[PDB]
Amino acid sequence: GLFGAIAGFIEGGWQGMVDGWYGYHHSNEQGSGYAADKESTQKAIDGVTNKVNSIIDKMNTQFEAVGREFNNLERRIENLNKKMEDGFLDVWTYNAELLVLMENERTLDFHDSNVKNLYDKVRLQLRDNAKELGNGCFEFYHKCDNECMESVRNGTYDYPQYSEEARLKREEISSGR
Amino acid sequence: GLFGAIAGFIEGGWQGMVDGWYGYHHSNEQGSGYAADKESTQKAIDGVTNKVNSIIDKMNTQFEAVGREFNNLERRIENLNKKMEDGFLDVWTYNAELLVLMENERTLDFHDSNVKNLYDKVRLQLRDNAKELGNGCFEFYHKCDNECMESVRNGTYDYPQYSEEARLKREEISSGR
Amino acid sequence: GLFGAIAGFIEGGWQGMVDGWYGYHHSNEQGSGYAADKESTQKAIDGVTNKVNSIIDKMNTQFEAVGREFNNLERRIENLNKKMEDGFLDVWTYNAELLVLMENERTLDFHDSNVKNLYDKVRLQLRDNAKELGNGCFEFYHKCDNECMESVRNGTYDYPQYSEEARLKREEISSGR
Amino acid sequence: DPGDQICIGYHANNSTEQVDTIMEKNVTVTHAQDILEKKHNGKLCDLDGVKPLILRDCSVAGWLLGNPMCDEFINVPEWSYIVEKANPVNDLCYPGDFNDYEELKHLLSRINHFEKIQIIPKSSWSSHEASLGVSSACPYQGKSSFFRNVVWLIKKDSTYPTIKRSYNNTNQEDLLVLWGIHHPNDAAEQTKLYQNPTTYISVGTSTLNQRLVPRIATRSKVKGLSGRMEFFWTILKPNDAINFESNGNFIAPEYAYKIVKKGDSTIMKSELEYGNCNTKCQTPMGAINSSMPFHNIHPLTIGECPKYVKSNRLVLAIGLRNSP
Amino acid sequence: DPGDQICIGYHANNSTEQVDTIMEKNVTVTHAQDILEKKHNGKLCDLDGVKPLILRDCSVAGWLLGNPMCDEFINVPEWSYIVEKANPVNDLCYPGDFNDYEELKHLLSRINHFEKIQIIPKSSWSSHEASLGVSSACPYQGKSSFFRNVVWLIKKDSTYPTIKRSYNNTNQEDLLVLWGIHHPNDAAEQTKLYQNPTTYISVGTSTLNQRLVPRIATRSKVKGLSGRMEFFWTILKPNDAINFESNGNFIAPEYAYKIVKKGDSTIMKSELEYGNCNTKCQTPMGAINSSMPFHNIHPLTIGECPKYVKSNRLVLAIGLRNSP
Amino acid sequence: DPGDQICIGYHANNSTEQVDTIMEKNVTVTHAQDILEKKHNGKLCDLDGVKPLILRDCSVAGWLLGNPMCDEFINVPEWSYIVEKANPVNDLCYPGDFNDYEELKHLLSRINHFEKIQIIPKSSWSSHEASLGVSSACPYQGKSSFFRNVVWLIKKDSTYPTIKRSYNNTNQEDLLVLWGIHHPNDAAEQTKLYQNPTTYISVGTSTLNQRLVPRIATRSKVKGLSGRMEFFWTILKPNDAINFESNGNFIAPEYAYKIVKKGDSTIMKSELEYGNCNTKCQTPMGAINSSMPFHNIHPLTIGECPKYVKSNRLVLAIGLRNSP
Ligand SMILES: *[C@@H]1O[C@H](CO)[C@@H](O[C@@H]2O[C@H](CO)[C@@H](O[C@@H]3O[C@H](CO)[C@@H](O)[C@H](O)[C@@H]3O)[C@H](O)[C@H]2NC(C)=O)[C@H](O)[C@H]1NC(C)=O
Ligand SMILES: *[C@@H]1O[C@H](CO)[C@@H](O[C@@H]2O[C@H](CO)[C@@H](O[C@@H]3O[C@H](CO)[C@@H](O)[C@H](O)[C@@H]3O)[C@H](O)[C@H]2NC(C)=O)[C@H](O)[C@H]1NC(C)=O
Ligand SMILES: *[C@@H]1O[C@H](CO)[C@@H](O[C@@H]2O[C@H](CO)[C@@H](O[C@@H]3O[C@H](CO)[C@@H](O)[C@H](O)[C@@H]3O)[C@H](O)[C@H]2NC(C)=O)[C@H](O)[C@H]1NC(C)=O
Ligand SMILES: *[C@@H]1O[C@H](CO)[C@@H](O[C@@H]2O[C@H](CO)[C@@H](O)[C@H](O)[C@H]2NC(C)=O)[C@H](O)[C@H]1NC(C)=O
Ligand SMILES: *[C@@H]1O[C@H](CO)[C@@H](O[C@@H]2O[C@H](CO)[C@@H](O)[C@H](O)[C@H]2NC(C)=O)[C@H](O)[C@H]1NC(C)=O
Ligand SMILES: *[C@@H]1O[C@H](CO)[C@@H](O[C@@H]2O[C@H](CO)[C@@H](O)[C@H](O)[C@H]2NC(C)=O)[C@H](O)[C@H]1NC(C)=O
Repeated sequence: GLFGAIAGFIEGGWQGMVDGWYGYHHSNEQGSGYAADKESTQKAIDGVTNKVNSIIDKMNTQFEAVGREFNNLERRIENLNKKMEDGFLDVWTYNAELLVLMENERTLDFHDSNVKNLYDKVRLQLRDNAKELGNGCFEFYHKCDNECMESVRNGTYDYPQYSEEARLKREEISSGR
Repeated sequence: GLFGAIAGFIEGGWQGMVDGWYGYHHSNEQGSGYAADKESTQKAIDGVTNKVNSIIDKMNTQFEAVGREFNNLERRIENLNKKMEDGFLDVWTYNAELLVLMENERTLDFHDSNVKNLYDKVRLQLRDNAKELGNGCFEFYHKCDNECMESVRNGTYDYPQYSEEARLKREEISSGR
Repeated sequence: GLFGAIAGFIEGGWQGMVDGWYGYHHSNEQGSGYAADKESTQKAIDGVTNKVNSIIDKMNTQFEAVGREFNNLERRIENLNKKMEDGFLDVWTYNAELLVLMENERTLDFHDSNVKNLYDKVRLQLRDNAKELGNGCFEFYHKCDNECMESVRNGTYDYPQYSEEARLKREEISSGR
Repeated sequence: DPGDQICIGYHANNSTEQVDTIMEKNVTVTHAQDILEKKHNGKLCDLDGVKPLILRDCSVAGWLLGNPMCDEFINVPEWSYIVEKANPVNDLCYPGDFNDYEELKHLLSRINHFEKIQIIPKSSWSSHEASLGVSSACPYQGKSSFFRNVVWLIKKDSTYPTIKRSYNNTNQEDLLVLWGIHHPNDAAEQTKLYQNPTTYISVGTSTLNQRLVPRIATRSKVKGLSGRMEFFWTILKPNDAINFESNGNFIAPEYAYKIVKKGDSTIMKSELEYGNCNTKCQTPMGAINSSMPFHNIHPLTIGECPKYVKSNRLVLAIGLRNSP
Repeated sequence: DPGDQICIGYHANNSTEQVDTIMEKNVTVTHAQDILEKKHNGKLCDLDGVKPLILRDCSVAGWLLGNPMCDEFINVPEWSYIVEKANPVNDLCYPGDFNDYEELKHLLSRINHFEKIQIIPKSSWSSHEASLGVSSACPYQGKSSFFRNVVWLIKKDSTYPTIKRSYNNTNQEDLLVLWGIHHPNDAAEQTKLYQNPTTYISVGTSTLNQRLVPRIATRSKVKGLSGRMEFFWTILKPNDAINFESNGNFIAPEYAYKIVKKGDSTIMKSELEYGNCNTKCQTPMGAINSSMPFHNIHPLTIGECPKYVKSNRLVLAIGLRNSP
Repeated sequence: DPGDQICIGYHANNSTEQVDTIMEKNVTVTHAQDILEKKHNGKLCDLDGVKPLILRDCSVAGWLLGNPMCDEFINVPEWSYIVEKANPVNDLCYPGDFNDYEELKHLLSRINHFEKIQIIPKSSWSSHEASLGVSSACPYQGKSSFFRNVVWLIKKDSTYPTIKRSYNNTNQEDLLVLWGIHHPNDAAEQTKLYQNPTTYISVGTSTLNQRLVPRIATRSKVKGLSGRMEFFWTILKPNDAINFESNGNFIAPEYAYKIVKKGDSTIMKSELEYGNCNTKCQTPMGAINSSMPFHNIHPLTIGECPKYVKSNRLVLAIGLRNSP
């Protein structure tokens, strides 16, 4: 898509996250698992539900065809009557089909924008305490338990706290050993 | 928004930037202050004024209702007449309401994209001479006075010039002291 | 544009890339040259040709005027008749022009999105094995020949393979002689 | 040795729902929503409580004037909508014309109920022959007859004394009233049936002022007949009175219709018959029972219904794109 | 110790204007732009310079035929647009019909000034009675009267000799000409007013070829009268001639109208009256003074006007999203 | 030291094609695509194989009745569409009227070929004068003459015996039949031409039931004449017969028209002449030869045509933004 996340640097989605659209995959000493972001998932749902209501609702009023009968010497206005009711149905069909096509695109690039924006919320929390792998994953330069991963999820993560352990682990890879 | 800057990694807008939409907040040894980016602010005004005018202009000519009167045994065409004028009035209300709605969204994600594209014009000037804090601010690894900040604002900033002092300040913080 | 790539951090396009919309320009020991990215160029062609066809195809049927004649004491319906045929022609003109304006923008920000996404697929392949100049070009920390550049283009680029040669060149520049 | 990790990713599943977009057709996604209703029940139903008026093979003309073969609709109950075939068989059994007929059909769309009333008793035609007004083009069941709500008067003995008849609408609702005139084939027939050779029909209201004259002509046979009948109608306002006067060729009322209930209604053209069902949305093709905002059945619907479009497919994308 | 710093941020203020978007409602922003005009002045104004013809309790029919209760409009100045009530009280004071009346109302919407001229002088009726043409249905002020621009001719002594009257339009502009026929209640009344029992009115133009015949019928009383009046009209082209011939029941012309200025105009239906003001955009509900490109007052406007829409709200977002 | 490099860039070229966008006008791009066709050839051409019916100085009316000056169109071959000038000079040479004329022109827009057939021989009028019905208003070439398809019957010796003539449509296609009545100026001329003073024309069908009566009046001179002609028409269904009875003032048929091929067609208003070309898309301004999806020539097109819109410019952006 437009933002290069979905089917981008994150090739593939996680069959295993059955409790949200977007989320996390932690991996420490205690083990690993899936965890959905509570806040960003909800932000898109309200947006999609408002769009779905916005589209139905704008088609509130639309031409409603009516029966009219004409005799054998009212041929002209019989024809005027027909091309008019036809005309409006063509307009409102076109107005509808086109709106979905257009809001279908914007919907997909909304989700795309949402993944890429979750990736950057984390990247700009950790910075140099972790190394960017390029596949959408982060490898920490420090030790991080389950209450530490949680601090990243809900946005609690403390940078100066681990920055010393990370800056010493960075130097070890500088030496070679 | 779509671009993750406004109400994003930049929490809050600055009550104090009263001469532009987008801008800078420097803080060196001489003191601090506000300075608005003129080119991006001007780039958006022209974009919004062309949008407003495109909208008013597209609805220049639009169906105009006219009074027509029909008698008592002209009930058929009287009704044809009504549904027609109603019909077009309905179309043109929908065209108007929907256009504001769709282009209202695209206006907000334009301001968003403009801030984030301004953030990255700065990010790719400094590189490793400064540390990205993650809140939308940069902390320099060298000393930058007011004529240097200006070089950043208008894009004059010289990298090879400060890269020496910077790479030595980087060495000072890697070791620890 | 919206994504800050075309006429952004990549100021100017390459007059010399005559076999694609997007591409690369390598420069090693063997020399330099142009190479167009063929699948992303092909993927945008498919999107734009589908867009052109979506627009022509939505206008399949659209109001078609019909000739109708009236006498001197049929002035009312004659007038009714003009306002309607005029009415619909004004709607379909409004719709045609408005769709071209709107999808023209979404096209230009598509090409923009395609460059910024191509720049970052390379960026997240290389990481710290090359140094980001910020002008849209990368300066390698290792030696890369023509069979190596090709590995970056088609996405074959191996990070652990060159990471030894690179991490030693990072350190040579930390010392600075 | 692997250092600790965190990854950000997105949902996917086993969905094969496909949407379309401006640049791309048939894009498979996580969740989709159809908004187009495509099914109806092929039947004509009640509309909430109320049964539709289904003329079988009758036309609106046949009903109201009282075509003999149309006896099914002699005193119909309150309706929700009328259904009429494309080319009804039992129309004007005696060949001729119904004046401003379409303008009358139009009035019917805001009428839900008539109440048939007698305004001039068939018994009262004391000096004319009420009972000879009968034609082979108007068969009951072999017995030749005539329209039932109107009466074809003929000369008594050898004379046709001048008619003066009137009715004052003392009801509080409006009255639909009908009558007609007979066009002979020649002078010879004119005097055989009515005696007076030069004749007229006058009708007066607070708003009508009509004077019809028979129109002799040599015409092709229709249903074996060369003569023609031409029928007329008017709405008689409360407290207003209608006065007939004639002298020959007069097809006089017996019954007229009081408009007793008005409201939304339509005359629906359809070949269907009664569906013994019930809806909140009806169509000349079948009823619709749906939550969908859109349908593509038929543009002419009545009741609480989805909006019509001609599209074959309308599906919105709700979730995100499903893995390549 | 803080190393030197630089930050990138955006504008905010104290604005609580709200806009809407497909995905989000009531979003508070920095700057907004309203484009819908919602206010009018509840008054009928002049249009640029010009004062509208406001028929008060008069109809177009009353004015042009010259209903006595309509004397206010005996010689009107040039108008920009006509204002007529929904159910004018002073229409055709003596009950009847105005032929092709709507089509006449149509021509008026592109007519801005008339000039009344006499084409057959009331004094000229030497062998008929011009001054007995007066009805109780047509009261001036207690004194019973008649329409002013036309003349209800009646027999003199015991006779009504054949009328042959003609006018040649030697003006350069088109002439609106009006006339009429009277339909009596019975042969007795007919011969009392006009002597001759079998009568006509013939009217000749290069395009007209008309022969009207009075239509006796027994009718309900309207305003105490059972007889009726039926009026007719034509345009007489420059250098063409109109020629009348009659023999009874003729309601003859005296005054006609020269079409002297054509242009933009309309017949506006409204209950309002003259507001003694002035604008450049007028509505049947009040005048508009606005810069907005859109309004929602009423779809039928005249003059340099905003485009009509039905919205309650149309606001564009201009600035950026304002802080939570 | 230059380390090895790789750069990301985009296409640019020598194209100065400009597009427009909601926020920016005249944006120069790599590739653009015009979708609006603006050129036509200013000629009236054949439409695929088939040549249009181009009435030069005749109207539909002049052609069908056979105005003597219209002899060019006496036996037209099959056509693709009819072209008529805005105010044709050779219409009804003898002044009067064509009844329901527009509704007739409406039918022509779906007729592609007629076949004139003789249904009442001019020679058959044995007891009337067929050859005197001639007017100075109907000039052939200085010889005064008359319409060719109808015959102006006149009294022979001193009498005009009652006409009874009929034609049975034994074709499998519909017949367009024309006839008419003449309105003299005074009682004198009536008895001079037709002897009998009180007259009629009766016309009979399975659906027609008409009795016309000549209408004497004093009228302005048109082409030096004060008399009038009023023509009528009907569609005579296969295996139906039409019947005439008349007595004076009868303008009888000789030839009628069998509708022999129907299809798409139109009557196009245009001042043009035959263009001696050929296309698949024709416009009253000229023919269109284009692959473009849109044109702005003229809204009234016949044939395989682009869709009309009112724009001066429609161009889509294909490439990407071109270098400053
Ligand atoms: C048709 O029958 C109706 C129903 O009775 C008649 O309506 C009534 O007409 C009488 C006159 O015959 C009216 O009497 C009048 O009463 C009013 C006061 O209500 C007064 O202003 C008069 O001095 C007169 O005495 C009566 O009001 C009226 N009824 C209604 C309900 O309006 C009518 O006579 C018949 N119509 C015809 C054309 O014969
Ligand atoms: C109504 O009165 C007008 C008054 O002008 C009359 O119009 C005039 O009619 C005369 C003939 O009676 C026309 O004169 C002629 O000129 C033509 C050439 O244009 C020539 O061929 C003749 O020999 C004759 O000299 C004159 O044109 C015309 N006036 C105008 C201004 O056109 C007319 O007689 C009356 N109209 C009717 C319908 O009776
Ligand atoms: C005008 O000419 C047509 C064509 O020649 C004639 O129509 C034909 O009329 C005869 C009667 O004279 C029909 O014969 C009849 O057939 C019916 C069954 O259809 C049968 O039941 C009767 O006993 C009778 O013998 C014949 O079918 C009919 N032909 C067609 C093609 O309809 C007739 O002379 C004229 N028609 C009119 C309406 O004046
Ligand atoms: C969209 O997907 C469907 C998948 O079937 C295709 O649409 C059509 O449906 C038939 C099967 O019912 C397919 O075999 C054809 O490809 C289509 N029919 C016709 C007549 O074209 C189609 O493949 C897809 N659409 C596009 C544009 O690729
Ligand atoms: C949008 O904000 C407005 C402003 O409060 C709300 O719309 C209504 O506004 C009226 C006053 O004009 C108040 O009665 C309520 O605030 C609203 N009425 C109703 C019936 O809701 C509304 O709360 C907001 N709309 C949404 C969808 O949040
Ligand atoms: C679009 O580009 C053209 C380039 O000339 C301009 O279009 C207009 O046309 C005339 C002559 O063709 C030019 O001299 C003017 O500049 C334009 N006329 C008007 C009345 O503006 C135009 O400059 C460009 N469009 C815009 C909006 O600047």
